[PDB]
Amino acid sequence: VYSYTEKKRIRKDFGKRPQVLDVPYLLSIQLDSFQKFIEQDPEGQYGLEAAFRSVFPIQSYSGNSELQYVSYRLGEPVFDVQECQIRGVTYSAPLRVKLRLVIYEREAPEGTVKDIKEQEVYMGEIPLMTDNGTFVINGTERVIVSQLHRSPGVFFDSDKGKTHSSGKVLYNARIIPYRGSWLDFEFDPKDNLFVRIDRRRKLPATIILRALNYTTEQILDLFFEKVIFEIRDNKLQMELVPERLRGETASFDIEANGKVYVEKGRRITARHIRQLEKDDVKLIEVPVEYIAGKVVAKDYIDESTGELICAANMELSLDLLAKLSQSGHKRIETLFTNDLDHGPYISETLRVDPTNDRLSALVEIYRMMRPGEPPTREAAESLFENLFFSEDRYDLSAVGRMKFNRSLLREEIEGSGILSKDDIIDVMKKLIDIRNGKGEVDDIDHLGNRRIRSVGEMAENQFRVGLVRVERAVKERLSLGDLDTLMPQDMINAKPISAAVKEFFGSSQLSQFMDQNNPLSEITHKRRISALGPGGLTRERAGFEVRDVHPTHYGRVCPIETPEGPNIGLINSLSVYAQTNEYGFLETPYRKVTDGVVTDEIHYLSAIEEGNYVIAQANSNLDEEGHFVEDLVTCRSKGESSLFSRDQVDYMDVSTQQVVSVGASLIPFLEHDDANRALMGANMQRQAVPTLRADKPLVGTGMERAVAVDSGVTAVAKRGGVVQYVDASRIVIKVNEDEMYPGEAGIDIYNLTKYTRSNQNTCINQMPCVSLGEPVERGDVLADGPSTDLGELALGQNMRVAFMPWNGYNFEDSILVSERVVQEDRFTTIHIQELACVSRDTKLGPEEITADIPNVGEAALSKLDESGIVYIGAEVTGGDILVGKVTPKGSDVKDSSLRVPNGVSGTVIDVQVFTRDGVEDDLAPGVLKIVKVYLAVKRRIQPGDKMAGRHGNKGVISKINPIEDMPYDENGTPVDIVLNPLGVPSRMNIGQILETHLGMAAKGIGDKINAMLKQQQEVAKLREFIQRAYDLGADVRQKVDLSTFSDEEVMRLAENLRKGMPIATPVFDGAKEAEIKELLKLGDLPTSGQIRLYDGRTGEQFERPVTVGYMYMLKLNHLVDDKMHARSTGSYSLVTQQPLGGKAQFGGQRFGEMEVWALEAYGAAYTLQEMLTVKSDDVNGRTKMYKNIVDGNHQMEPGMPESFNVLLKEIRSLGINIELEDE
Amino acid sequence: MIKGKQGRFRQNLLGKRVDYSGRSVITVGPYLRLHQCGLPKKMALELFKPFIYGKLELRGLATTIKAAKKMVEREEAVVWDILDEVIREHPVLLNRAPTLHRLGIQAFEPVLIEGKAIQLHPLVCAAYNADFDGDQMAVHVPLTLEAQLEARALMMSTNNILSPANGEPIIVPSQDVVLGLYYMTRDCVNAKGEGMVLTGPKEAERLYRSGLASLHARVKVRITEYEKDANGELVAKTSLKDTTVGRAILWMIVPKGLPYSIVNQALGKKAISKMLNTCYRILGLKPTVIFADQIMYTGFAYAARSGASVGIDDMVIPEKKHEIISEAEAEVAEIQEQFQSGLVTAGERYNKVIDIWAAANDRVSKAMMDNLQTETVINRDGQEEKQVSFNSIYMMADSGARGSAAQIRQLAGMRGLMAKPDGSIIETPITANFREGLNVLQYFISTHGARKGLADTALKTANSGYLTRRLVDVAQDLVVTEDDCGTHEGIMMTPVIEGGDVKEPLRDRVLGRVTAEDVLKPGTADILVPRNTLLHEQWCDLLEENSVDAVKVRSVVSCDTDFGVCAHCYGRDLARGHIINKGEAIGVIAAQSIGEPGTQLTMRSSIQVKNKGSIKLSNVKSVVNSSGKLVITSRNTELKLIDEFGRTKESYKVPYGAVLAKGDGEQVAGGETVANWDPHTMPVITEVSGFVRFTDMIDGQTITRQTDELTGLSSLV
RNA sequence: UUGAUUUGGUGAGAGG
DNA sequence: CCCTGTCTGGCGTCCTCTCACCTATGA
DNA sequence: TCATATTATTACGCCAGACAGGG
Ligand SMILES: [Mg+2]
Ligand SMILES: [Zn+2]
Repeated sequence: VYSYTEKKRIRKDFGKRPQVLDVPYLLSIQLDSFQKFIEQDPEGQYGLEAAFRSVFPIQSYSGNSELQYVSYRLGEPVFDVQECQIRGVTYSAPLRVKLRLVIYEREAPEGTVKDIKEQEVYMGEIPLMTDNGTFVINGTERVIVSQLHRSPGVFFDSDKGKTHSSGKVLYNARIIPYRGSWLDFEFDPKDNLFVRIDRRRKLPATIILRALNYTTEQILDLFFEKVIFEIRDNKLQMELVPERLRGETASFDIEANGKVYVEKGRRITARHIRQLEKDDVKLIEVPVEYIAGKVVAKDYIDESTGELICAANMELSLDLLAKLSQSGHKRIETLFTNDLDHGPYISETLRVDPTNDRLSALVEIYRMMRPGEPPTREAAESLFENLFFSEDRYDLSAVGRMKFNRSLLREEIEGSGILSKDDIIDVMKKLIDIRNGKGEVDDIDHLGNRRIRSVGEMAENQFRVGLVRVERAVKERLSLGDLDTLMPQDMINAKPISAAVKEFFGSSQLSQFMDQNNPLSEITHKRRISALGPGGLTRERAGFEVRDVHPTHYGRVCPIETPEGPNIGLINSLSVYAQTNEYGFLETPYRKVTDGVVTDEIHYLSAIEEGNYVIAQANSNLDEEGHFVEDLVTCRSKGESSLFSRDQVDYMDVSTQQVVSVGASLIPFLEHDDANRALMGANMQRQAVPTLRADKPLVGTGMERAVAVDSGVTAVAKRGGVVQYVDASRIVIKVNEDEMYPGEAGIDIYNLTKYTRSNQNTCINQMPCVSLGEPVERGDVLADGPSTDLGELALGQNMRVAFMPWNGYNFEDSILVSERVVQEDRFTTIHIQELACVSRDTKLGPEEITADIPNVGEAALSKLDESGIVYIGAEVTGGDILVGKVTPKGSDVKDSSLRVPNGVSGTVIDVQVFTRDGVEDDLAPGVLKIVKVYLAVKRRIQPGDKMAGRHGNKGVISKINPIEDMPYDENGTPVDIVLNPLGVPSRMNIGQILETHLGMAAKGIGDKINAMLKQQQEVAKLREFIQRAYDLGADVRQKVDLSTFSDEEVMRLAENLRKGMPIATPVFDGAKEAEIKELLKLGDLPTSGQIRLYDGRTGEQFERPVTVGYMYMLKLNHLVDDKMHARSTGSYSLVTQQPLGGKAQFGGQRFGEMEVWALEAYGAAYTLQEMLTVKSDDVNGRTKMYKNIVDGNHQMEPGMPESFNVLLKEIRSLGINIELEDE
Repeated sequence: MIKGKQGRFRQNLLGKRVDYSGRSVITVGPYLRLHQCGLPKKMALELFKPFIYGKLELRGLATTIKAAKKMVEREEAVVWDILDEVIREHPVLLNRAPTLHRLGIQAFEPVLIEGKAIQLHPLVCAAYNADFDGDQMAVHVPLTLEAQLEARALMMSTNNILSPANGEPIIVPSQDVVLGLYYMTRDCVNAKGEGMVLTGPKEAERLYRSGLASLHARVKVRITEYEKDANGELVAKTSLKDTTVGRAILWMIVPKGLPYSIVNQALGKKAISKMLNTCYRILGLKPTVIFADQIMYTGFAYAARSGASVGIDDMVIPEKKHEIISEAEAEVAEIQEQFQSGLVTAGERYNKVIDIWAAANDRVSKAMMDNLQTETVINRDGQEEKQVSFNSIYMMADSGARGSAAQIRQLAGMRGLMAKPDGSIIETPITANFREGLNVLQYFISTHGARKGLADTALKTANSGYLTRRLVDVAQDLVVTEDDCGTHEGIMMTPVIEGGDVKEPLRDRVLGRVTAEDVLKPGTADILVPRNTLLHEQWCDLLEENSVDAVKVRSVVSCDTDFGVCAHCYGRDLARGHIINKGEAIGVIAAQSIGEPGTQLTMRSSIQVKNKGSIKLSNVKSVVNSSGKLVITSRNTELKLIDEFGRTKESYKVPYGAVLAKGDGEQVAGGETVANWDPHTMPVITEVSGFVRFTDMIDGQTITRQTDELTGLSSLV
């Protein structure tokens, strides 16, 4: 069964693997994030309720009044989205917050408040999201791009090689909170443990232990195990568990029980450990040279004399043993400092420590954190107890506590947001364990260690900034509060919240202007994962590994769609099936595989879960039950693609599109292209302009439907039914009764957005693709947007392309185009320019909007009214007048009248005017005369434009040939576009050839149907040929149910197929070559894909037959009459005497540094002298040169450049006396 | 405001913005001669406004300047003749935006274009590194008269036909034209007009055009090659060459002095480059310019007539490929069955798997390379006979147009063992090429390997540019300022030899550099060349005939000139045939020529002889052992292999105390081992014999007793 | 004597 | 007193094009 | 409108060059 615009033109779908999970809604990141931000969600998480339950109830410092919270709300926007874009306002909503002030008496923690008051106060306006995932910030339509940042929670990083210049590794450990102070632990090459807070000075780390009220003995209890020396009959014997001797040299005689176990000289093996455990050896008598290097654990005091024997962490000598033996402390606890495993790092750090108690530890930490200003008991204790341990200024979130408990192998995952003693001690213990050998480091590119921020999280953080500023203001007003003469808007202020949230949505590194020239480009700018932004890395610094693809990107981030240039791999784009985890990580679908039978249930995993399991490959042959047809299958275990058994796997990939994104899964024959050319192909495919006549890719992938629907450029029907079709203004849909509400009788009236400006000056336009009185279903499309054709996605157009060299006109990457491409207007795109004119009151009275234009004669009053402003629609070009806008006293009158820029033509499509109340409306103040004029240039195609296919084959269209000179085959049809075969062996993008052959076969079927329907046959022969065309070959998913198309839906389908039968070649499970040959045999075309072609010039055959087919070629928006520029003489800058830069400023070319070196490389001394003195800077030289040229005397009078005298005055404006010496 | 990249020096005084300048997208236009470029009419009327004003005021059409500005603001019918009369002999400087060396600013003559795109002659593109994928170039106008003469006499595109970094021509025909030539001058074992006889190249082209022969059909023609064997006199010799039709048609374009054997071969890209190079060395500049244009025209025309497409059938899969993959799969199965039973180590397993996949990769490449290089087997008048193939991808590879062995390997054979970003290789290769489909995991490993390359180029370019900046600011001053420093010192140019075959010959190092003292002929005490002669190609051939050892030649670092470099101690001009002129800045062209290839560079037992010759030792102090093998008492001994002629062909470094199988001045055989040592055991060998005493060797403090475990023969350690 | 403001500076994206 | 970690400064590619956004206070 | 005058984040990678510490 199919829907009714699905039976219009059903695309022949190759593809063998049955898909189990349909594609999710492609804008779900933006929409789910912002629906989390604004939603009335009780239990508090997450949203605006989390912000209000953190900041409220505010109580002042015993001021006996406590403003509390009830509920919030967002009213209607005063401006709907269209008139909001037209006017220039934000698309926002007012945030109505109920606030309940209760005010206490004296001595009421428990007492009832003396008075209440409550009102629905107004704080800020928050910008709502449009239904397509965009904002409208100040007239322009912007997009917040989801960030990719390091997760909160501990990270054990190594930095193995570069420091110390000696090959000795370090090991640092960063506890990254979501909000607050950063705590890092780090070794130094003396093997001492150092703490630093917020990248400040370096403190030896155990001082933080001494700041947590730990004595030295408790610290040595934590990080060391005790070895017991018992004072006995002679020589102070030792308790010896045999584990401690692992891998060391026997220094003494190891004997017990009257038996010599191990003699001196040999190392202790594990067999000797087994001998000591079998022989039950604990107590052995040691020599006095064994204790002469060990370190005491706890303190001991001489009992009778009443003084100290030794402090804790003191090494022992023989006379120290003579001190402690004669006193009466029989047990001696020593620190086992194994050189192999259990290193003495804490103990040597305690030897570095200049402190002894808790108070001096806090004084040293306070002198680290805030220097100069004195360290007193209260101040240092408040500092250190609010560094990590208060809920205000330090908060590992739920993500942070999950990562923090997971990296320490804790059992639980939910806990308190602050740290504790035990958490810092566990981070130090795991760091020491990593130094000892057990456990390993973490990598930072691993996407289980890399969280995503999105729109709701970022706006919530900015809103929390605004709320803590307004609670400091409420605490300000309340202690100065007199009652009862205030109601809660003398306390609260709507200004800081609105200021902060408009600061983020207007001027941030991620709230950025939407790439809007294409439905693909909208839908792939909204699905973007940037590594940049606040708190993340920068473009010009890092690095090599964060720019590189890591094995956790499989199914989360597209491997091949990343922009080339200065930021590669920082601006990653999200995969097709990848959702976002509850904590913000990237979870991708897999199919749960209990045993041999691969089950059709799906189950989502992130990269810290994908490592443990064994996950299969998407295309592994399984037949009729889910059993893998082989006994061994390629899977990947822990980021390592390896071959495993038939019955070991726990998950399988869902579908074979899932590695790549929605930009680079629209490329058919992706698997035959190179990776580089797929990258260039996807990045150029974002850049296509919408043509005037949208044209249905013959070789698509079937993902065109989901992109063209899910990006909101087409008018998808909300409720199904029939149609009334007034449509000149709006589609009117009568609703079927089952989908129709009992009250609100109701018929749906869709607004078509006609010719208007996009963000890239292209033309967004919707056209109805349903007739009058025609059934439509829910979810069906009604109006085709820009670059769409019956709900599919038509960026460029499909043209007949020959691969051959043609007389040099397609030399490096150029492209030679017939005249049939430019006669049919089949790339003639439509651009729209907005031009503003204002008549602000700068000085000497206000400016004026009158046709009575001066000096200039009846060449002003022309495309305007009888007395002012461009009339409505003519063919205006360059140098015309649109809005007469000139003042008197500015003879002394002048011409600021906004005219048409140089080089452009067009038709005035629209004139908007919300001018200074007097022009003879709704807008803001200040600005007076506000006249916006919308031109619409129609640019065709010309030598110099840029076209490209989908595979990375760039081209600048070189010659626009006549129809006659084209290479025609023996049937008579010219070929449209000639490309060059030499690009194909080097640039290994062989997929454009299979697209060429399969598009040739598609139009072969289209020509066959066009013959069977033009030379008109009764519909039995058409339905037989359509059935043969839709069966065609191997086991596929489509077949068709064609005998249920009522003898008319066969004919309407065959009316929509006579331009070529559309073929879906999916991404990695595409059409094989034998099916291309078999489809080329169904059409009457030659099997090789190659036709003999004659030459239009000479009429004689090209030897060695050439390839002709249909490639889907796109017109990119790098048009040549936006790049052509020239300057002889005009205006310059102010500070310098050199010319201005750019095209919108009529400026000249920067003759840079390497061009000066290139002229020095020749003998061009005079060319360089005029290149930097006369042509550029020296004012007397250039006026004398212009007069010398127009007299007919090519001679320069050089002089000295002005910018060098600017250099002299800037150097001389220091204390520097730079001069110019003798004649 | 002073310091930094955006201060006054680097932003307004060294580089300035410039009037009379323009910028647009480039395109091809192959009808051009290589001294002229296409320039649009709109840019031409904007850049030449003052010349048009001066011309309009000279004729008398208008009066005041205003009238002329209204005339060209309206663009009447008479200013286009004014524009064609200001263009005519007035060069312009075309400039591609990343100019790295001096060939990135070249001066052309404009030819006006209906259009909005600069038409740029194709050969010149290989100088600019300009493809046509969206590139843009700037035009600059030489205003004054000295600047027009500098654009015509120094910076004209006909004057830059040799790259200044070396002697190689930079107007080499790039990609379409070498395919047109390689298809034209080739042969097949049967065609139309096999073995017929032709009275000249004119009727060879007449037989190709009328439809009576084929472009490649072997044929006796009668060609008249002009060899200039006298002193500037061209002597005609006419003969019958057994050649093809295409070689005669291409002989109609070759100038007079070149011999016929420059076109008698198949003419790939190296052969057409040395064709233009021999034309420049013999016939000079003007025939080489006009012959470069005629090469480009006939290459484009017969590449158009060739119809050399690319198909899906052109990438021939080897029939032996699947059995090679199954034999490799059986081998990894044997290695992993040993790994389950623990017979072998893990590193040796990884090494054995990478070795068998490298061997299977080489075998798949040889299978496809046989299956492409000789696939065509066509009969002529009887039994079959084989030849090199006319497969399209094979001509695009063999011609050197675009493609190599590796790229055509990845389109047909397996695409190797791609490496993960850890730097180590992956043990499971990508057994599927691009004609077969890559599945998902194989494409993901491929994306590892290609993302690393894009990140390397996009970060490598900054260091390459900063290297060129540091080099042209250390050079910056050095100007050829004398004609002879008057010295006798200079460095000793030898051929360089690493230990394999002789890498860079002496003719590459002492080409065009003036000798320091007069080179003795290798026989005895002869004045072969004098002591201040430039060594051009004729002198270097008389050096190669006499097999001259090494030349003491004058180097720039030995120049005695205060504040500059004299004209002899620099050498040849390199893009001019003569010595460097008094004046030409050599520091800047040298700094650009070192730093310009910064993009192409990357960023991130005993001795076995190969040839058969004579032994010689240097830095040697040796002694004969008891067995006879001459051992060496010097660490720094150089073992040279000198041939029977006198030049040095091999060199090696032999350590202190090695077992030499041979001796001094001896003759050996090719492949015979002549050296042996143990680097893990430093020999403490002697000079004389006698008895051994342990001086200051006491067991317990100095040395220790470690009796060996598994052997029993102890040693005092 | 016949007319006028971006360069300045930041951020984001793109081309070669 | 000669090695020595450690800290502080100083580099990090040219050319071009499009867009938006710009200090608070205050009797 | 017309003078008043500066605070609550961290996440580069060498590579010279100068400086207090200690055998
Ligand atoms: Mg390019
Ligand atoms: Zn000299």
